[PDB]
Amino acid sequence: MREVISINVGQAGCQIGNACWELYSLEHGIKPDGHLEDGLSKPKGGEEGFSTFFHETGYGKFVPRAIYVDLEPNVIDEVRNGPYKDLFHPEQLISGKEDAANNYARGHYTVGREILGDVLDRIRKLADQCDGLQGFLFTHSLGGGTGSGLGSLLLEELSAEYGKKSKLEFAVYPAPQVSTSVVEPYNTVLTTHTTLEHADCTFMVDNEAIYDMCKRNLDIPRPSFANLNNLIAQVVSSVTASLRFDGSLNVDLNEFQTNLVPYPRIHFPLVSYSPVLSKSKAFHESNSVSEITNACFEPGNQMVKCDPRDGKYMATCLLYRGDVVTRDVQRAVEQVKNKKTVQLVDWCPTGFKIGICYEPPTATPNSQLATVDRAVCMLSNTTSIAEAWKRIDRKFDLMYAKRAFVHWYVGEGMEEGEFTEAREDLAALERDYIEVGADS
Amino acid sequence: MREIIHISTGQCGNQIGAAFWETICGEHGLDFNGTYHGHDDIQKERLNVYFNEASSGKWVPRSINVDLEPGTIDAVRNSAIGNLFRPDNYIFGQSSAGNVWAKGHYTEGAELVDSVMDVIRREAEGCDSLQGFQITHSLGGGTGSGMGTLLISKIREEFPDRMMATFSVLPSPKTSDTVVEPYNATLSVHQLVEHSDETFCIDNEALYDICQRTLKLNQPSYGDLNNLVSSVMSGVTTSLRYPGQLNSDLRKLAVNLVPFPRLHFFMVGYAPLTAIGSQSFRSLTVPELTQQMFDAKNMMAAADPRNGRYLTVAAFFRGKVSVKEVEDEMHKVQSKNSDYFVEWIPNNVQTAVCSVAPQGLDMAATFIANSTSIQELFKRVGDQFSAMFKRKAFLHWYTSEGMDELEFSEAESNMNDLVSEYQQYQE
Amino acid sequence: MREIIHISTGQCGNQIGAAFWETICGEHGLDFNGTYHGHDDIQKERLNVYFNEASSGKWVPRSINVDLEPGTIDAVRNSAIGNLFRPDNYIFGQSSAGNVWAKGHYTEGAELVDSVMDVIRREAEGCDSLQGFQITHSLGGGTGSGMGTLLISKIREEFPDRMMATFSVLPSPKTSDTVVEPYNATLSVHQLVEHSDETFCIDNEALYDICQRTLKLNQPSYGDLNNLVSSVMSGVTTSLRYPGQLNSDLRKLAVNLVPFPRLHFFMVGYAPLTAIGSQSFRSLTVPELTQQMFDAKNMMAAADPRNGRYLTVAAFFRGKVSVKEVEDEMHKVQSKNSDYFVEWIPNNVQTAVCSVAPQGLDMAATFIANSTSIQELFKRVGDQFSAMFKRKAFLHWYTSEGMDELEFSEAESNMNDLVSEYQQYQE
Repeated sequence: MREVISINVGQAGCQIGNACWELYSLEHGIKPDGHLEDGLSKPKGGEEGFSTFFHETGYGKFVPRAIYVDLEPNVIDEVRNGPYKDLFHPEQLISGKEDAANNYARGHYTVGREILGDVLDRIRKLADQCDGLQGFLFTHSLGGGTGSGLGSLLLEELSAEYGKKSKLEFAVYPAPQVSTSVVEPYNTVLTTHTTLEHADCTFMVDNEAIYDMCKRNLDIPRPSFANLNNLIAQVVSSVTASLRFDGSLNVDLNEFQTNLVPYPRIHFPLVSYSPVLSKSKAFHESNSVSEITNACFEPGNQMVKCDPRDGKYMATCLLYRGDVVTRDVQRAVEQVKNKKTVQLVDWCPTGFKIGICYEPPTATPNSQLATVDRAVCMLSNTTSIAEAWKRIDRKFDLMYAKRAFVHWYVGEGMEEGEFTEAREDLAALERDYIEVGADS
Repeated sequence: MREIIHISTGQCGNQIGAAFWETICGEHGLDFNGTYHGHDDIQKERLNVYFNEASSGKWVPRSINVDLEPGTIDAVRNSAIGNLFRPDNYIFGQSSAGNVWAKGHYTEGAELVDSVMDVIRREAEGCDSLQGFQITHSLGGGTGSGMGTLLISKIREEFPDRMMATFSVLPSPKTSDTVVEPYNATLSVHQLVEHSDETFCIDNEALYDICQRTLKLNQPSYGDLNNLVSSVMSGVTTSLRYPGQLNSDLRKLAVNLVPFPRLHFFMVGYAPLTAIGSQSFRSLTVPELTQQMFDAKNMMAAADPRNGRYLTVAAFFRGKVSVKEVEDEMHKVQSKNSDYFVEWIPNNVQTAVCSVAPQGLDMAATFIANSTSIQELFKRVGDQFSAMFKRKAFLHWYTSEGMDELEFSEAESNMNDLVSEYQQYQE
Repeated sequence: MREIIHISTGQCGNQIGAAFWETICGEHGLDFNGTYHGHDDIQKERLNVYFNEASSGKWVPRSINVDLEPGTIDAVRNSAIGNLFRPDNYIFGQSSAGNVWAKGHYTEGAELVDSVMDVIRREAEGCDSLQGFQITHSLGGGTGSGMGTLLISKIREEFPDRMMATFSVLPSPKTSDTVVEPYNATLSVHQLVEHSDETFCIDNEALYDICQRTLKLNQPSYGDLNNLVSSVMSGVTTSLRYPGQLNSDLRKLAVNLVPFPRLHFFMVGYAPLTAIGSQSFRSLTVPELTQQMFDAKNMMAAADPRNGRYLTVAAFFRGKVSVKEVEDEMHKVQSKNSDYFVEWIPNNVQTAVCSVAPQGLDMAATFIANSTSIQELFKRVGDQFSAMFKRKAFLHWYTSEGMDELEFSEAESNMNDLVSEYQQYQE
């Protein structure tokens, strides 16, 4: 039950997962080649990992159980050029013969489920090899309709298959100002329709706010996609650190699910991580975790185009890694009580879900952020995403009424009722988030 | 009935029991390898009470450690006196209940309850003079507050005559971390009021305050707090174990420390709480300890003597102390605090004296109290619970767990009834 | 009548007898070359009982090992104490019976039964004080289940007065690679119930469970199971061989252990079954041995005291044990399990005490019982036979061999009659 299976869907999904396995093997001191290197060395074994994500073979080789699914042959060639393909199994990676469409009209259609059946039995075969499961992990992007399509469909298939394990879906949200592909408004609304069907936990991240942090905090002139994948690899390693390493307050993955979702339906909590500063600035500043908590509450450390100060505050998750001072977190919760900036509704106030990790944080040398011995992760629910979806819903309603792309959609196998149901679902989630916000 | 069984569970109760065993073996004298080192005969009696004599003069501490983590048992094994342990004495499960009382004692606790119950039954078959069960866990953590509650309920259903000494750590209001922490605490105590008969109020914020005012520690760590509570437990168990002028039993506390069987919460305090390095200036006398006991800064509940109304009190002492001194101190504190001391007793007094000297101190003192202040914490946790479940906040997961809101309302009503009983008896 | 003959057959009984001789030599003291090493006279007595005094003080064990494979005799020769053996003591044939009891005791056994009977007749002529015959085989394999059954029938027809104690390994219900295994087992027992006088229930699944719970073995290995059954056999034979407070004969077991002559099965258990490494924590006492014996986890039948009804029991001990302690334990277990203990006995007790200390242990214990679970196992194997031969699967082999469905139904009716005798006598 302790094992965790991760899925990599779409071009950005494989790039995020590759950085995830890169930082993973880097923390435990494992080379990307294999055998080993080295260990299973103090304490790279028990407590797991690396045995939850890195399955140990008969010879001791720690193979990362990941499924790289993408209908683009270029992405399959990219993940095969790296040494992690040698670490991976040829049956773990699923090669894409041809891209369905550009990019979601056919990815979520019958052409998508033709390959999903092959991946489904591969998951069943993988489940027969390694028993036990803690939660389903997903990595994809909303800009790539194939990643969001195959990821949402596979999420629904395993939900109807088991339905007992948690579902952690990482979805990359494009910026509301730039439109890398005009089909994205249709995909994001139809993706919210798939989440209304089945969704346990979805993480919304905006590339615009992340690139703004590299320009301001990391002092990067041109933030690349590799720095974004490394940052996501950092925020996901700190979240799973409660299961990997030891800590005074070990938080279960299902505990994150039963201490985050209040209402009969809410699936989209926001994530924030700190500190994210430059190398020279990290050598010049030696603040404690109290200042990191105060800076993590700011919208700058949110990595998303949403302001937690504007939206009302709900009970959040505050994870710590490294040397944690009980007085500092007591002083941290003392200052936020004295802040009284965000709307403290009568239900949350005594809530900042604490996760303590004795392992110090570790950052990749490629990332401009220096390796710090202390980190704070704030994962909160904020009504700002309802405003962001409303803008996306307004753009989607304008394009849908313009019928410039609906003709191609009904030719691919879509219907007018399907897009309206996704619109009615998205409008219901925004109304629900507003209703649960106005109850203060 | 001199033998006492010790139960350890939860993410904090494991270290609490480890520190308890450390303080016990430091009090009577014993090596971590089981070699007898005490002198001369009473230490063998304490070992027969709390330990088991294995082959080649070995001694194994009679403790039942259970938790949903192998890291916990590994860490308590890495302790000084933590190495030798019978594989049947400790049974740990997988993987986690996740700070939830319902899931803690419904799914993660129901799978390992049979094993630990068989273990405790075999121990009772091997322990003839068992009298009470020392429960050490944290009411803040839902996993511990569920597992220990389930174990206490099963022991009460199995051994209703045996005493239940619970040293659970109450959640702190300053800790604004998990809204499910005080809610799990109140759900667990709603059953512990009927499953347990002796509970001691221990607040984490109280421990932080007492280590920041006396020890002057920059970072309040569980180590020194567990050391303090283990010294308190060692004192209150050597009040009967170690020879003295008068020995106090758990049954003696059940028939003297509490007037009505509904009340089971007792506020504890220890002395002397001397500052680090100021031991040369401190003169161990009776008036200073008496003044320290009736102050809110030395209590670990932590209650204010000016706010609540004293329903009953008790003060136990270890070391060379005179009965006339403590009698005069009690008379003075009754003449000066007649408003706090309730009038229907009319004079509350329960003193035990141990002639033996405490470990490392010339004289030590413990204080137990029952006032009208625990109802204030009950009101606080009830208001937190009510304001936390008006939006179904973090609650639909609990509904899928199987619990209903009617049980929660009944728990709140029982807590309000207990508060009204503590207001009878008004403040 | 102190001398006992040993017969070994089957794919597992060969190693069982090898381990039996190994443990006998390890108990009394002897080299594999026949050199006497015991001290002083009781060891020579055991040697005259079990081994043969050859020239130059050589000692060769009186064992009749037979199997349809030269690899078996080669392996028991390459074993530690397996080098010297008279070529007449062992006779092996070719080639195989195809895991079929009928073929094994009709063709593969009929060609060597004359030779093995001549050998056993010469051995009985040379051995004046022979009392019992210890058979070691596995009821699972058809070849061994046929060979041992034929040998037991022939020895019963030749010397009906000599006792017949069999340690046949019962098949496991989990193993389903060959559906003919339990069917051959029940066809063998249908004749063994009349050809033998005492049989001991030994299940492969029970052995796997006990070794995985005590020794914590990953893969089921026959070595430790054979060593355990060897220790059991050594204990039950030294109950008479080695001096003690009272010696129990095979005739004594026959006239004190079974109420009616139709019953011949006995469920066995051994103690202490201590975990690996916990020997320092374990203290060899009488209550723990009694608990292990009356618990189902230490039984090798394997039976459940809560399910079956105790008809009769017996407990033998080796080492420094107290008669008053064992009497108190028997009284307590009778008062606590009077529901299992049947009322027409009314108090079943049969205790033998050996003053000598066990090899490597301060005290050891064996337990024999007759509950109502053997009839449940009979029902299970009969239902297996019925559900496997309703479809007439692999029945052409037996129709070509020559066995009859009327004979199968007669065997099933005899098993049902035994079940009624064990339910007479309700559960």
